[PDB]
Amino acid sequence: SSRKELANAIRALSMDAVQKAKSGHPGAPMGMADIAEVLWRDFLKHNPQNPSWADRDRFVLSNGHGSMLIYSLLHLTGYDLPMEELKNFRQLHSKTPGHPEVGYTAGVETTTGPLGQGIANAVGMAIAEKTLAAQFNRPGHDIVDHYTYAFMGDGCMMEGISHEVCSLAGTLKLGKLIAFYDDNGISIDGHVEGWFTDDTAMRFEAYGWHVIRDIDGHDAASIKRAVEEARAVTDKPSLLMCKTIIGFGSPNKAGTHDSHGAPLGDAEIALTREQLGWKYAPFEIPSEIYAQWDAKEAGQAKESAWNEKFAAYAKAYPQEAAEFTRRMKGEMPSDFDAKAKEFIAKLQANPAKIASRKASQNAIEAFGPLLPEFLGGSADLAPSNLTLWSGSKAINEDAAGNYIHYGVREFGMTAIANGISLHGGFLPYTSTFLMFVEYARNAVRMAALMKQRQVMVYTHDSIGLGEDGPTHQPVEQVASLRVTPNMSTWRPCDQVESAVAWKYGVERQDGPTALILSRQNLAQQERTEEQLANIARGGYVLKDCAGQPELIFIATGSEVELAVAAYEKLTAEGVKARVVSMPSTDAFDKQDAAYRESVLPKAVTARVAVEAGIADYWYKYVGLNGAIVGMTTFGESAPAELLFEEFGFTVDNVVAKAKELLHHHHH
Amino acid sequence: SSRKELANAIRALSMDAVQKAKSGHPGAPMGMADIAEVLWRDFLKHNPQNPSWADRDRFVLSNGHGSMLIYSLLHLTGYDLPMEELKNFRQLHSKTPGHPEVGYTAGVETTTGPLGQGIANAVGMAIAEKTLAAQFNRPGHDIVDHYTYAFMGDGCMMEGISHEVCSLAGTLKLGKLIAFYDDNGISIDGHVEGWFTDDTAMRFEAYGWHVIRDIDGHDAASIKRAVEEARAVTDKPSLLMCKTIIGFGSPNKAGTHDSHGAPLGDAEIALTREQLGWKYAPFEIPSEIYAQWDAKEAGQAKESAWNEKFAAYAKAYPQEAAEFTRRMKGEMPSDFDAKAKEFIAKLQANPAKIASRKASQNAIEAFGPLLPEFLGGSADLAPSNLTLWSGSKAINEDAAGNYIHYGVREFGMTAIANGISLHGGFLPYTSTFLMFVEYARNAVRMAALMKQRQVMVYTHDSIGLGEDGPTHQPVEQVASLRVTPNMSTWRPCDQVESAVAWKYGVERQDGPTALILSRQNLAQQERTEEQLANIARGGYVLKDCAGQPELIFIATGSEVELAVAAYEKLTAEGVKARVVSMPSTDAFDKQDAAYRESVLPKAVTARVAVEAGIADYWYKYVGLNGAIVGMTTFGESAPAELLFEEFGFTVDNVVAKAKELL
Ligand SMILES: Cc1ncc(C[n+]2c([C@](O)(CO)[C@@H](O)[C@H](O)COP(=O)(O)O)sc(CCOP(=O)(O)OP(=O)(O)O)c2C)c(N)n1
Ligand SMILES: Cc1ncc(C[n+]2c([C@](O)(CO)[C@@H](O)[C@H](O)COP(=O)(O)O)sc(CCOP(=O)(O)OP(=O)(O)O)c2C)c(N)n1
Ligand SMILES: [Ca+2]
Ligand SMILES: [Ca+2]
Repeated sequence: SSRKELANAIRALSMDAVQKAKSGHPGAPMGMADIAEVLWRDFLKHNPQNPSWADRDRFVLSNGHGSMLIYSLLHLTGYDLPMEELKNFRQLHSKTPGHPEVGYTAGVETTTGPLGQGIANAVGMAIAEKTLAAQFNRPGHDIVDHYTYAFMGDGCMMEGISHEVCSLAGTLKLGKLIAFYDDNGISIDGHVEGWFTDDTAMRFEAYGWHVIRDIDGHDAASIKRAVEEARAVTDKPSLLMCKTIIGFGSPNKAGTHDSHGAPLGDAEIALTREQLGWKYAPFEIPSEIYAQWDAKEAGQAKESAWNEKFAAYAKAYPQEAAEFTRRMKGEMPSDFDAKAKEFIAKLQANPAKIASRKASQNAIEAFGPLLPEFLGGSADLAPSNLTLWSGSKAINEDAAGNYIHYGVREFGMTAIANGISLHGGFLPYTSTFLMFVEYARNAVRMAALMKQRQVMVYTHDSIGLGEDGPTHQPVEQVASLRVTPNMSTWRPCDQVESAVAWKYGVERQDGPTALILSRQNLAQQERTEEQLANIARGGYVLKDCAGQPELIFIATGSEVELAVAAYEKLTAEGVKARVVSMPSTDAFDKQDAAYRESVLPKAVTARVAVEAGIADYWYKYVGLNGAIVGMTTFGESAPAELLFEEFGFTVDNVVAKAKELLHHHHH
Repeated sequence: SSRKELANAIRALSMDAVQKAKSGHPGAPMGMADIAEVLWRDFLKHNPQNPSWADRDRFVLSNGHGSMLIYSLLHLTGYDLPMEELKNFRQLHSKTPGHPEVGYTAGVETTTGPLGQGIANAVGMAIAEKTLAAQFNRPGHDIVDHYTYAFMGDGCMMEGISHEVCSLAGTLKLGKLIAFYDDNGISIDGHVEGWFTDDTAMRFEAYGWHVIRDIDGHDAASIKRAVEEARAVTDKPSLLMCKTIIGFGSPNKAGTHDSHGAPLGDAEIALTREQLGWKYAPFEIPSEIYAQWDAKEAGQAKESAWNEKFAAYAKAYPQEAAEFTRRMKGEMPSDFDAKAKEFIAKLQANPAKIASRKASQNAIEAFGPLLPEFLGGSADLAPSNLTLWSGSKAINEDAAGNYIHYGVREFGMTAIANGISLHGGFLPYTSTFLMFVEYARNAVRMAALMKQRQVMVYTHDSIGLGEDGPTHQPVEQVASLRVTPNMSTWRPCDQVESAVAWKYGVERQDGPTALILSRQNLAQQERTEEQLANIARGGYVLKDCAGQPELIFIATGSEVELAVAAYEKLTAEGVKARVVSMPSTDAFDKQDAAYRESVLPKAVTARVAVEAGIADYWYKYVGLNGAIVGMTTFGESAPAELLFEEFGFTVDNVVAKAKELL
């Protein structure tokens, strides 16, 4: 078959699958089919029979609405994605969801759909390869050596996140990153000139990319020459400007916004078959075409060669090889649990009243020698977030390092870290002030959706930060994280809860963990062995009374100290009170019914929540017959101690609100 | 005095105020003082006696941590910002908060601090000036003619939002936008070359900006020449690459990250006074320096000249002049309330089962002829969000238009719209799929913080959107909006609630309004006159029983129909059931307690919330002894009908959960 005929197989499967689903996006798959045929058949290093091969090239579809493009490629090249699944495109529980999802489907590297985040993930995968190669490669043993290829469109280019990640990719001279721009002149509103007029080549040159202009995206020879040129440039990431026609093949819809996002229709599909010379019925592919598309034999051979290379590496570097295998699997060091518990116990036995941002740094310092897989960073706030430990080494200084200066790029940072976690070999941590999680919000959600391990270090968590004022002072951000499916959120009250939360985060294999950390010093609380162990259960009894409590305080983070003081005052006056520390609502909710009842007994309705965050959240635990000492407004610019006074975070006010509540209950 | 001495007054006030507060950022004010002296003294058209003058130039400090720069400028030029306020920098309830805040302080145009958003706001202000000029100017009567000036640093440049808004500014040929880049080579982590290496000038030329390279930011002559050149280029926004030294004047801290964000210290301040040759004590400014800085006389002359121009315009164009005054004040047409109510009443009398995204478009169509101040748009989703009406005219085609194609730029769109609202003259609406509010989240927050009127049209609100799947299907986004201070959030259940929500949004004078709208068709509910009037109260009794209810359903948006169906089944069994429609929790919460008690009586604890969004929100209204039929997970890719079934949005499940409570 000709290269065009082979590319047309993608066009047919894509338009036909969209038609059967009566839903989906045929335009981009039809526009990019020739580029995909060249990349996948001539260049991509992969094994369909082992999608987890450590040294495979990584491909990312950033314009993820063109999902049938990747499903066609995976099916045709011999991945475990049967034709029946393509016939079930966009149907419940199929392996072919409307936008591609990692874990759902053999060979899908990341979940896309939100424009711009795919290219960010690809930048992270390229950083991971570069860093892992520098750490593990040895003379005569280059066990890490693979490319990262990304497809992206106008939407990804317009999004601000593309600026963040492609700027940083230039700085880091990511020579194994090669991106293909689907330059088709069309977006949803129509011809892009009305809203998008960048000289995109000049923009990427400004970032230090190697740009290849004016590629005929429908000419295999032109595409191939461009890819070869990009592969020859080892010191810059490359952008291939591929001029394509959206919906290529459709006489009446090619080059129009109509082809972007809806079924072509049966009449137009018939006309498209005629234009393309594609004779086969929907979901029919002849054996001859499979023979040319299949990658099982080449894939086997390439992986077998790599396995032999790895075996030789293991002979010469046994400890390094064991570390490589452990880290690629995401497994923890065998002695980590014991060593982390020893650290936690030491902290409980040796009180220190320090900011939880500092307690976080101390945990990084303690874990750093144990977790060489750390690849950590901050969005230009290293001296504020406290993300550097004594063994930190920035990768812009030494490629074998373990730290990334992300610059003022919160969204880019977080989506890059998603790419790092997806790659394998590393445990990423990222950091900014909690407020600026709002800049990165959808990337945080994507880590949770993709079930990725990433520790998110969010400092300066409340009005406790003081003078910087209401644009910086979080109020409603923690509640936003708490209600995010599969997110874990910890607001530790002292250095001990901080270390427990850090341990929980690094050991959490199936989702991310956000640490909500203070600028200001936090009092250490006293704990029995049982209470110490109970921190990890998310919510636990910290102070108690004999018999049923009349009153339960529920507090988090910096406000536990305040709740304990109120508990002491009320106790001295003969009130039967309890304090529950709730460092993680999500972990508490995951405990069984009996444990939750032991902490928040259903009989006790006089419940007082205390937290310098939005009050409305706390109805979940206090119900309609309690009280909340929280925030209901934005903050103010002033010294923190005056803000806590102003907003009612005082012993006198907490005691007054508790007594007021009890008075209401009694009458 | 020399220009350097005049600029040094800013340096002294800034380092001294930071020192007294033991908090703040002296570096950028000291680095930018010479640029500020040239811009403010030689070019800026403003009146300190009236910071609200309609035709003033707008200045924006995008690198807002350098707040003492703007406070120094406002004080020195004669705004109502006394020295005592500068001595109360960063102190409770002062007019000098740590980052500048619009409303707090005479002359502050916007609230900055979140990097990148200032330049976005400035792009919005320049769009507003260009559009207002095209709408209102007439031959011989150019009543709108002013510049938008912005200062910005490396942080703003690194942020993605700068790419979004500066790209669009190039497309729109904003020739009266002039930005100054504080090119000082330093950020918090240290020397920027480790993380920021863009050829920024080349980048901005790629956007179609006019770029002036290699300006000596400490030389008045160099700066002045560059501003003149930028003002001569009328068809492109301009970027001035100003090479500066952060903390300029400090022998030991200039050019270091140390000067960025902390007091210099007493010893270093003494050395700085020596290096600068500044002989005045903290908070001492001599009369000669005030005399050269003060702008009261020139400002009043310029505004008076403009007032005379406006009076002549009003004689020639009385209807247009009245519209200008109304729109600049943000006032609504006197008959808008009556006309909108007439539209709402018509919808209730003429039922239609349509998507609330379509009901939204219909409200835009109804209101369009009444609100010429609309400046609306969508982030590349016009045919999906349904933001065009018959009178929409895109400003890239017709400068006097009322519609913006924002491109795939949610964050930039929203912060641009903040600039549009801050400018005066317009009522902006913006739009994208609800999920992608997450891309714009901090700009949404900033609209609320700044008390700005903007209608945010968020369609495709739930699993009801169907096949696009969990990356697109909102679950927890509405809950996040609901707990945002000063945000109004409406999730209408039909075309009637949709029009009421739109009316509420445009009539807000002090904050934004998010509309939570469906992809799929929603059934219209029957309403009495009292129920119809009570939609605007945010929560109301839609279906009832005789006497005290035994069971109350609380539902929103697309789930009201489901709750009504459950109510009908239980009513037939003889349960005293009620359905409450809760289109807006914030509007409900603001009602008097007697009204709230009439809808959700305190004695009735058997409450079932029904909404295709995160369950945890609803404890606010159901407490610990109710039930919630909600989402607790991400969505899935499948047809909407099958998703609603899969996730428990069925009559059987709603009835079963209700029967558990009873
Ligand atoms: C961050 C972000 N913003 C907007 C979108 C929306 N959007 C996207 C989608 O959501 C697909 O992913 C929509 O096509 C929805 O499926 C439409 O839903 P219905 O109207 O059928 O209900 S795609 C997109 C335009 C992308 O333009 P491109 O130039 O990137 O792509 P192409 O040349 O058209 O291949 C835009 C603007 C997104 N996916 N991500
Ligand atoms: C969207 C966003 N991200 C990060 C920041 C943090 N940030 C900022 C601030 O927040 C000031 O606004 C911090 O200086 C905090 O005051 C520090 O708090 P503490 O450590 O004293 O507790 S400024 C900034 C770096 C800006 O670099 P630039 O090059 O823009 O500014 P300059 O040359 O240093 O004038 C960076 C990175 C921000 N303001 N906005
Ligand atoms: Ca396109
Ligand atoms: Ca700087």
